[PDB]
Amino acid sequence: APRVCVVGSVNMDLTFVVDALPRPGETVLAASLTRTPGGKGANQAVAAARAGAQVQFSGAFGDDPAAAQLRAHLRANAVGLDRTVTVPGPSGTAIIVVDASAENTVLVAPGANAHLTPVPSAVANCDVLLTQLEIPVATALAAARAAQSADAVVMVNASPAGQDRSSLQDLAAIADVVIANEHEANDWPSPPTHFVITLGVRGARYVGADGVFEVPAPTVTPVDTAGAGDVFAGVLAANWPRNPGSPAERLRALRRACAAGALATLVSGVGDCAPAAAAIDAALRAN
Amino acid sequence: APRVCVVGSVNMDLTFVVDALPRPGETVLAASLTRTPGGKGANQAVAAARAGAQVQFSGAFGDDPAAAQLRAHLRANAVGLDRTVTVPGPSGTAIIVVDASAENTVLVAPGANAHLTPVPSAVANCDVLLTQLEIPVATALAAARAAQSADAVVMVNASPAGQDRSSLQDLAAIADVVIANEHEANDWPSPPTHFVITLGVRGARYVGADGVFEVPAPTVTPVDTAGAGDVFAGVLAANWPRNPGSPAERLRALRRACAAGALATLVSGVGDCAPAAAAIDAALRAN
Ligand SMILES: Nc1ncnc2c1ncn2[C@@H]1O[C@H](COP(=O)(O)OP(=O)(O)O)[C@@H](O)[C@H]1O
Ligand SMILES: OC[C@H]1O[C@H](O)[C@H](O)[C@@H]1O
Ligand SMILES: [Mg+2]
Ligand SMILES: [Mg+2]
Repeated sequence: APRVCVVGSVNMDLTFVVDALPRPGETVLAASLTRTPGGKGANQAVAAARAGAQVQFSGAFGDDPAAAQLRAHLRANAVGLDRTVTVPGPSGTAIIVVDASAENTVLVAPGANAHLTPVPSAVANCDVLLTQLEIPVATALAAARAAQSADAVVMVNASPAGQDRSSLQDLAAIADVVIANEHEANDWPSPPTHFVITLGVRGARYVGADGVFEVPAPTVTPVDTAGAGDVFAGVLAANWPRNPGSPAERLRALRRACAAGALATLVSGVGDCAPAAAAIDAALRAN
Repeated sequence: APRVCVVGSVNMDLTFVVDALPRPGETVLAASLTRTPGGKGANQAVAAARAGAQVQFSGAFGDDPAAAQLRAHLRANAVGLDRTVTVPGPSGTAIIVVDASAENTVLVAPGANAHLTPVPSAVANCDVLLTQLEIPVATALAAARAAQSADAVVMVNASPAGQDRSSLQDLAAIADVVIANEHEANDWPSPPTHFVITLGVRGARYVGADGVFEVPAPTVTPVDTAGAGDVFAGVLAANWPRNPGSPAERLRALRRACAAGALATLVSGVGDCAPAAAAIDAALRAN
């Protein structure tokens, strides 16, 4: 089974349903609050594990009750946690407010994610390192350097967008595979060996050492496209060939990631929408 | 020492500092996040206790880890808890967002607070009942009727606005004192004997049996306005005379509440910003 190390963020998502956002100086009561584990790194780790990889997650948890729910989520999804850190203070937290006109207003704090420090021994004997931009760039870069030493593929999800360009140059230079949507790709300083651009409904496109090509996604009727990007990245990591690989093996990985991303749109929420390897196979058979 | 009974809410607060408050549809990255005990009722009880009152709190805690921290916060501030209850499920959660101008918004998922039913001896042996509207209005109303039978002052912080109109009308019919900002005051059904309308930095406006006048606050450079209204209310409760009361005693309570509210804006944080009685005295001396 492929071995994947994910170095990245973990957050509790607090979803409040309200009539309207509170105005300055106002107190509003929510109809409901629902707490769900999330974060790019955690979601990608879960997707990788469900897709068949042996996964180790390195991330930082807070000292709050949220941290125990986040660890429980990962453990229940067969994600290894021996290389994680605990830091005093809140876990990463996202507040999602859904109002009467169905607008989603999102407020994010890094919390413990901002204090994630490298664990190079986590990459030891991994085939792929997968990281994203919701942890300190110095930590992502150090993980990528460790992966380089260990002959593991450096796979970066260039998300979220809007990061300082100069801050990403060293990481861009070291990345083997970069995964980005079209907007995110524009904020990435330089192209990697294998540049994977996700295209929502259209699947993905590739530009790199293997050529230039489109990778279609299966046609589906979406319920909720949230979380599909994290599923794509985790599945891509679970299927990307260990070095030096081949074009056939990378193409297979791409097809599987596109298919898994499509499947993920069929399920509400971000945390439980990752398909199993068997469902991915079936979705591809069905074409 | 005046005996203040607070019947109201207790929440764990997640306080986020931003440059600008998020607008609908927006995603915003917070500068900082703290997790601290609060809730309008808890905050008002703490402020009344720091201002020199002997305080009892009646409120509903959840049966969760948060509740231990919330209870300890109240005990640490000399607020009595023998009339509190534990209700199944989560303690309340509030989101406080504070922008560059020190303005704030508050969003509350009341949790256990929404299930507070009238506790028999909640208002036993008090001089002033202070209540707010995150708990059921029918529970506030029951406390008010009990307090009034024992000739205690009925003092209502009419926040949040938009609660159960029929119960509100019954509560409004009997309230001695209502504390509200201008928007909240507009929503309140009918005028109390003493309508105290808070005006942020301009202090407060009074409308009622004593006529119509304004009471200024000390001029300050603000840090965080969140929590200051609860400080104003708790200090007002701690200084309000027994019924029918004299105009001079009421004016003195208003002056002290205005000063304490101003002082409360000098401190980051919501649940821990109430000044000591001596600080209130000192700020009034300095004018
Ligand atoms: N409507 C859709 N139909 C089929 N596949 C989709 C659809 N939306 C997303 N996907 C899949 O998910 C991947 C990433 O999609 P994206 O829309 O970026 O996800 P997110 O909503 O999480 O940003 C795509 O490459 C694609 O495989
Ligand atoms: O007035 C501020 C308070 O309102 C909400 O009840 C929050 O818990 C916060 O502590
Ligand atoms: Mg989904
Ligand atoms: Mg304050």
